[PDB]
Amino acid sequence: KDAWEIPRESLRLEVKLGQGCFGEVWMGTWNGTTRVAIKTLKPGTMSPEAFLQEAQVMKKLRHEKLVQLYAVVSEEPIYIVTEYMSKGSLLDFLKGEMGKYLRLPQLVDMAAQIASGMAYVERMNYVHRDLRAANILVGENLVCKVADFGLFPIKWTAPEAALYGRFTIKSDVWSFGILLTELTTKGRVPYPGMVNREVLDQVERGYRMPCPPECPESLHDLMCQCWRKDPEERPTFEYLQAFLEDYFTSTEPQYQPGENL
Ligand SMILES: Cc1ccc(C(=O)Nc2ccc(CN3CCN(C)CC3)c(C(F)(F)F)c2)cc1C#Cc1cnc2cccnn12
Repeated sequence: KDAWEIPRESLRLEVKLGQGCFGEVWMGTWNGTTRVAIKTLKPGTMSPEAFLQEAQVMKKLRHEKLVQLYAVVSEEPIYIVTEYMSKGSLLDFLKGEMGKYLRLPQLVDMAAQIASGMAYVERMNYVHRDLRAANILVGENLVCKVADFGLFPIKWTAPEAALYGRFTIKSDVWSFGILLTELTTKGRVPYPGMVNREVLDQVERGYRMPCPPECPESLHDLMCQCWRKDPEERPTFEYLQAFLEDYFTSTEPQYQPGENL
């Protein structure tokens, strides 16, 4: 009883892309013609009402840089159907064969797209809560879109959120600064060689990751703005998006390619 509802026979599940405690992610086909991604809910693993709230949120969000809901099968077994992003998660994309060809212009453009999606989240007064490369999807032509797979990522979380539960758009901005290090290191785990307990105490003392090799200091300066201790002093996503879009003209006009960035 909804315009999003589709018949069960119009959806075909072709390849299992992921497993979870609550369900699976598949690639499949909708209406025989449209390639789609599909989230399933294991019967009895979580409240159907609880699972379907995801779909209710996605019905209200529509932006070119956010993975787009296409369809729902809303009675058990429940299915949530979205557009398909052919290159998979940004984390895997960076770690895999393509990583060797990505240089700073592609990585900054990817960051600018993610910032645009998060600027929409910001305009709509939502909060992501788990922004990191594992929750970004990549398509043809290096298109990047914000997603949420419901995946503790202390290393990506702002200290006021990790310590006190203060999750806001500004703690997402912190996470975006961490995501900038994942881009510029081709997907490495942040704070290399530190465990969670060291990270939280180190960051509280004022430690911040140093500038990654071959990364311009001006982009590390941007990371450090995202990691300001006071959340209201961090930049908006609107600002981050504009900075990254304009980066190679306004900020690094004499960038030259290196071996890795
Ligand atoms: C099937 C599916 C279902 C749902 C979602 C999904 O991301 N839902 C989502 C739910 C909430 C929010 C925002 N809230 C976050 C929390 N926050 C507290 C409130 C706001 C957002 C967001 F994108 F806006 F962030 C997204 C993605 C997929 C996929 C897929 C897929 C597509 N191509 C490929 C290729 C390879 C592997 N997977 N894959």
